[PDB]
Amino acid sequence: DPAKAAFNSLQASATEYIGYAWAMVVVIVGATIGIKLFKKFTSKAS
Amino acid sequence: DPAKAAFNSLQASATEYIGYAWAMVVVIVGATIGIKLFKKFTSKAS
Amino acid sequence: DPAKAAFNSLQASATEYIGYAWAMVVVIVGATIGIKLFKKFTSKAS
Amino acid sequence: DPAKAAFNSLQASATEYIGYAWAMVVVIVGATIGIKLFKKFTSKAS
Amino acid sequence: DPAKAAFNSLQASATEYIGYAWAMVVVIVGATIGIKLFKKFTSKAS
Amino acid sequence: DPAKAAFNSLQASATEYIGYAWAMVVVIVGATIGIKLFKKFTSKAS
Amino acid sequence: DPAKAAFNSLQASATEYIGYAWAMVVVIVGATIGIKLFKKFTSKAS
Amino acid sequence: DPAKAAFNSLQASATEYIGYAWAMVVVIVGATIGIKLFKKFTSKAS
Amino acid sequence: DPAKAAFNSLQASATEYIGYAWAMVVVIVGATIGIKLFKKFTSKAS
Amino acid sequence: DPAKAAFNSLQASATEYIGYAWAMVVVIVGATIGIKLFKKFTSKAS
Amino acid sequence: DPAKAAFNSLQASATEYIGYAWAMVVVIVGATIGIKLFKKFTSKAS
Amino acid sequence: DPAKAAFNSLQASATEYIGYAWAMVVVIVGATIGIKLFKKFTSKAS
Amino acid sequence: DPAKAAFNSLQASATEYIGYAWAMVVVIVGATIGIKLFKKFTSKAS
Amino acid sequence: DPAKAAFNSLQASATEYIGYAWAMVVVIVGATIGIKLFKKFTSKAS
Amino acid sequence: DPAKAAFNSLQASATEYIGYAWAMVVVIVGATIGIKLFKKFTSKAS
Amino acid sequence: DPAKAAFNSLQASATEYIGYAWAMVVVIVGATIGIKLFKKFTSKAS
Amino acid sequence: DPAKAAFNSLQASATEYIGYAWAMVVVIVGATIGIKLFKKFTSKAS
Amino acid sequence: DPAKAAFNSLQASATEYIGYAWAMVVVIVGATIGIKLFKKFTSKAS
Amino acid sequence: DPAKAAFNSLQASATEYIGYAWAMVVVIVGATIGIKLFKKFTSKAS
Amino acid sequence: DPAKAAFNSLQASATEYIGYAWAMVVVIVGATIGIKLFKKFTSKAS
Amino acid sequence: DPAKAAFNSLQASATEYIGYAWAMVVVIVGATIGIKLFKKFTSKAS
Amino acid sequence: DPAKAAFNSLQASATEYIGYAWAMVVVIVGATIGIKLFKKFTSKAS
Amino acid sequence: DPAKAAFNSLQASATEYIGYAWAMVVVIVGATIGIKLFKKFTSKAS
Amino acid sequence: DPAKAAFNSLQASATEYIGYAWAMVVVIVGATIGIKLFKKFTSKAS
Amino acid sequence: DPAKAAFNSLQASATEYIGYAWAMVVVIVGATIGIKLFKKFTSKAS
Amino acid sequence: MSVLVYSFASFVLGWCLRSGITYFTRLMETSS
Amino acid sequence: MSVLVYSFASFVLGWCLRSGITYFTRLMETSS
Amino acid sequence: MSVLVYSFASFVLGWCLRSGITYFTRLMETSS
Amino acid sequence: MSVLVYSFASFVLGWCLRSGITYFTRLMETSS
Amino acid sequence: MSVLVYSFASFVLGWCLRSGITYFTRLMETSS
Amino acid sequence: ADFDTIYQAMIQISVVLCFALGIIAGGQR
Amino acid sequence: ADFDTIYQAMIQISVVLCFALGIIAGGQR
Amino acid sequence: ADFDTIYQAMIQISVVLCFALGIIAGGQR
Amino acid sequence: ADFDTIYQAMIQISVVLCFALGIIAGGQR
Amino acid sequence: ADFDTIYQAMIQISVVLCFALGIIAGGQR
Repeated sequence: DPAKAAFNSLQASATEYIGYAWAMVVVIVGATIGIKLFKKFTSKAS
Repeated sequence: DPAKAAFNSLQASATEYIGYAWAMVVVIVGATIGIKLFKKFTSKAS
Repeated sequence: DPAKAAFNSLQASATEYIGYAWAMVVVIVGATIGIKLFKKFTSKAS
Repeated sequence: DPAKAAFNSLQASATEYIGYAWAMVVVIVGATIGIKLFKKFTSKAS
Repeated sequence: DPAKAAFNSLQASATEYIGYAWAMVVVIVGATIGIKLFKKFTSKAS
Repeated sequence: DPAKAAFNSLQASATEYIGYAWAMVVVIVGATIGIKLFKKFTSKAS
Repeated sequence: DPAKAAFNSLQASATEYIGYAWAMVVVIVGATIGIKLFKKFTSKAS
Repeated sequence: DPAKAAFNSLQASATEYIGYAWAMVVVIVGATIGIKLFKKFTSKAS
Repeated sequence: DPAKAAFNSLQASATEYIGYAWAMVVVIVGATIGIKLFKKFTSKAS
Repeated sequence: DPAKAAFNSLQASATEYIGYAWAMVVVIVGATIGIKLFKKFTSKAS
Repeated sequence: DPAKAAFNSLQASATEYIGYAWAMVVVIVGATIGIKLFKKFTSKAS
Repeated sequence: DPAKAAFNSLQASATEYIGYAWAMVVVIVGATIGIKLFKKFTSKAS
Repeated sequence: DPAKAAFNSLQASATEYIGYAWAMVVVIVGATIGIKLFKKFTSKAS
Repeated sequence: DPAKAAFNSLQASATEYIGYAWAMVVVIVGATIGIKLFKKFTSKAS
Repeated sequence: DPAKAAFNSLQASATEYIGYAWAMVVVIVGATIGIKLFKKFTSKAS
Repeated sequence: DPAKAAFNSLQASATEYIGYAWAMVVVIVGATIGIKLFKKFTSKAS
Repeated sequence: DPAKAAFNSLQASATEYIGYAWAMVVVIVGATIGIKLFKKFTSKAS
Repeated sequence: DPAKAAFNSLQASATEYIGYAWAMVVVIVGATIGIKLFKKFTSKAS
Repeated sequence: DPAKAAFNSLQASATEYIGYAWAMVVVIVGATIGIKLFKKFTSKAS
Repeated sequence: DPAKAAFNSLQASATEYIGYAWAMVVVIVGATIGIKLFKKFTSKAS
Repeated sequence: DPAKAAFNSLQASATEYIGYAWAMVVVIVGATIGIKLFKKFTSKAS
Repeated sequence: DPAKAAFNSLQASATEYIGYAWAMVVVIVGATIGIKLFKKFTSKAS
Repeated sequence: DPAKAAFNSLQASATEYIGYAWAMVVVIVGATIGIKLFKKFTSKAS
Repeated sequence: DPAKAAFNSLQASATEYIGYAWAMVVVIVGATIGIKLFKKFTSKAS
Repeated sequence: DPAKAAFNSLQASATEYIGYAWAMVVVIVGATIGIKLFKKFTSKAS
Repeated sequence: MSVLVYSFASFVLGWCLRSGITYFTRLMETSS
Repeated sequence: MSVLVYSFASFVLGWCLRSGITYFTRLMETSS
Repeated sequence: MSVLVYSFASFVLGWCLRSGITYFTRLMETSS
Repeated sequence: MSVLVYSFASFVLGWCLRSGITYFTRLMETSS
Repeated sequence: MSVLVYSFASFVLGWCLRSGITYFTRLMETSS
Repeated sequence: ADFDTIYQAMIQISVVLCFALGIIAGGQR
Repeated sequence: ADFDTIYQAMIQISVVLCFALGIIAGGQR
Repeated sequence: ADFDTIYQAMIQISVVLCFALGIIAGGQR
Repeated sequence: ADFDTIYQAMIQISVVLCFALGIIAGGQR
Repeated sequence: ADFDTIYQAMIQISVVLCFALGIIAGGQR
């Protein structure tokens, strides 16, 4: 079954891409949320 | 009849392809919805 | 009449093919529509 | 005409063949258009 | 005429398909508009 | 009528998807509205 | 002249087919355009 | 001219849809604007 | 001329044969082009 | 020449179709732009 | 030429057949292009 | 007539030959059109 | 019939050729539909 | 030379068709492009 | 060169549409900016 | 040579036959290719 | 060879026909590609 | 070689079309970007 | 039997082509799907 | 019978001719269908 | 043998005829396949 | 061998066409890709 | 067999023609698939 | 390798477009950020 | 086998095209994501 | 004229018998 | 030459009668 | 009738031998 | 050999005359 | 049997000479 | 053998040739 | 029977063969 | 040479013509 | 009538048959 | 003229007809 092997390889590559996307999205979200919280807390403190 | 046997085989081949396709859809959609909700809920809470 | 026999055999062949074809159309169409509707609603709800 | 009988037989045979053709055309065209319209409408109907 | 009978049948088959299609459209559109208005009006009121 | 059965099954599956979409959208909307109201009320109280 | 009879019969057949075809085109086109316009305006109004 | 009648019927149906879209959009816009003005006026008064 | 007499007899026989062929040709072409025009215009209505 | 006459007729048939099409475009675009500006200007003013 | 009469008959028959062909071509092409343009313009006209 | 006797003998021989041809034609056309209908309907199911 | 043996040989040869044809049709159609469905499902599965 | 006459007549026919075709292309293309540009700019300006 | 004339006419029509789009966009932008500035200045004054 | 005389007579007869064929061939091909070029260029104008 | 003259005539006629063909091919292909490229570029050029 | 000459002409015809297309693109894109930046910068400044 | 040899050689040729074709399908499909998934996730994560 | 002897000699000669034809037919069809299957499967891999 | 002498004379005459046919076949196929390859590759460049 | 000459001439014709075709492909593809990339980046930068 | 030499010549000629065909098929298919893949990949590569 | 050169030229043109896009985006971002910071600082100072 | 050699060459040609395509994708995607993140992070920080 | 009449009748008989096969095959082929 | 002239006339007559059918069928077929 | 019977048998033999090639080629061609 | 030579010349003449029509029709058809 | 053998040899020679043209034309046509 | 013998044989050959030409003509689609 | 008998029969056979070959040639599209 | 000679030769020519016409008829697809 | 009569007629029939077969062979595309 | 004359002529006509039928049969694609 050539199709079965091909579908499995495509799904394995898809899972790889998700692993990388989740790593990058954590970094981007962390950065923007950090800036927002920093500005908010400093403003409230002063 | 060679026709009947071939038609049944083409239907079974389509059925197995649909199974593989649905598995891939769930993986891709799960990551897509997960990333979107992650960014949304993080902003809403913090 | 050999001509009647030929027509009857071909009419039977056509009827069998139409039945088998309609069955496969339903299964393949159902999968395509199911995937599309799933992706549409999962994004609206999320 | 010694072969007039042969022409008369061919004439009575031809009108039978035309009836056979129209019957098979209607069933094949009916199934073809039906499957095509089904796929078209289901996609338009989302 | 086999032609006339077949043409009338193909038109009736199209008409019934249009009826089925419109029913599906109403169900899908109703849910889509309903979900959108639900999220919108909830945010506007509360 | 194979088409009639197929259209009915597609509409039944569509109604199933809507049932699930409405359940999920209620949960998501409830969560975001709850956070908004909580923050608003606490700010007004203090 | 057998040739004139053949041409006249085929000209009549063509005229009938054109009339039947135009009728079916109008019904099928109307449904497709109707569904598209409905989905477009219902989203603009909502 | 079958095309002329078909085009006129399509434009008549289009005008019908606009009539309904304008009715619905007036209701939706009225509701959201009403909520906004109510909240604004009450806040200014108190 | 013996050849002249043979040719004159053939001329009379030829008119019988071409009359037979014409009576068959007309009906056959009336059927084949009608099933060709039928299949074409049905698919054009689409 | 039958060719020239037919070509001129097909060009005139296209010209009249363009006239009908432009009328439909104006109606649809007018409603679309009108609804959008209505919702926009109402929000801006009130 | 003993068969010059046959050639003369064929020549007078051929010019008649060419007229028949051009007449049928114009009507079939006219309907085909007309239906195709109608579908194209209605879709472009939304 | 010697020619009459020869033609009568040929008539009997002809029925044997056309009986042979018919028995082969039926089976061959039953196979070719069945593989043509098979390939067509499989691709239509798509 | 001195050539009855030749017809009998052709008849036994024809049934063998029909078996050969059906075998090759099934393998070619199977691969063609399989590749086409694979490409279709992978695109729908994103 | 009858061959030269045939070529010259066909060359003249081709030249006429090319001229008529180019004229219709310009009109139909102009309408399609005009509708598209109108809808694009009217939305940008609004 | 029919293409050269057609391209030039299409570009001339495009330039016409831009002239109209710029006129409308000036009016719309002027209106919204005017309302914003009026509300802002009156609020600052009082 | 008796064969030489027969061949020389045939040469003269052949020029008559090929002259007849050429006069028919020219007109027929002028018509068929013109209806082929007509159908092609109309569809290209589209 | 008594028919060498006929072959020599055919050879001188064939080289003339090849020239006729290439001339007509260039004009038909030129118009076809020109119209197709015109439609493609105008759509890409918006 | 007629082939070489025709190929060079089709390439030159494509080159001139690309020149016309790029001119149209610049006009359309210039207006699009200009209108967008106009609305954006006006809002940012005032 | 020369017929069996012909069928066997063609069956072997078909089997080789199917194997080679499936291999190339997998590589080309993998690239297309890989590019699409990469562009989709990189935008979601960013 | 002199005719019997002639037919018996022809039977032996026929087996030589059909043996020659078969040895050529096999190789030729092995080549043409292989280049047909080649072009088809390469384009299917796409 | 008188038949042997006739066959030997025919062999010499046959080589002349097949030499004539080959000299025409080469040029004709060089032209037709070249106009076929020309039309194909121009359309592929597209 | 006239056959070798025919093959060599056709092989040379094919080689010339492939070279000319590839050149035109590059120019036309470059324009299409250039227009698309220009419109994409000009909107991202603006 | 007096014509065995002719069959032997045809056999040695056929194997040469098959080699010629395969050589030309490979070059034409290679260029066709190459151009098609180039256009496909450049569009996917944006 | 014509494809290799074409791909390299397309990538070189793509890199050129990026160089220009980055230059323009720096100017636009600088302008909007400058206006925002200016208004913010002046408001805080006063 | 010429078939095997050609199939391997077409697969290698596809592989090298995929390499060129991926390089272009990285360049385009890198600029797209870079510009988007640049505008986003600049606004978030300042 | 006897041999001409009977030889011509043989030709027409042959056309009629085979034409029945040709028409049947053609109609059924274009029918599908 | 008599039998040659009349035999050739028979061939031309046969071509003329059948060619009328061939042209009619071909023109009508490509017409649709 | 002897020469007619054997001449007709020769015609049927020729049709049978060649028809085997025609059917094989046609079936295999439409099979692919 | 005289009747063979002249009968063969007649066959070649017939092929040459008709082949001119066939080539012209085929070339013009594929030309369009 | 002499005239049968040599007449049959003439038929096979004719098929062999022309079949070489038919195969060459067909192969080259489907090759492109 | 005899003139009548040749005459009868020639007639039988003629009808069987005309039938074969009839089959070829009828099989032209 | 007689030479004249064979001559007349042969001529009638010739014209009917030439007509059949004419039909086959004319039916070639 | 002799009537029998012509008779036998004519019969052998007839069967070989009928076979050739049979091949042409059978090769019509 | 006479042997020479049959001989001359047969030759004229042969050339006109060979021309007809030539037309059929040449009309095969 | 003589029986031998008719015999030799008939044989030469037969081989040239069989060759023409061979060309027609071989030209059937």
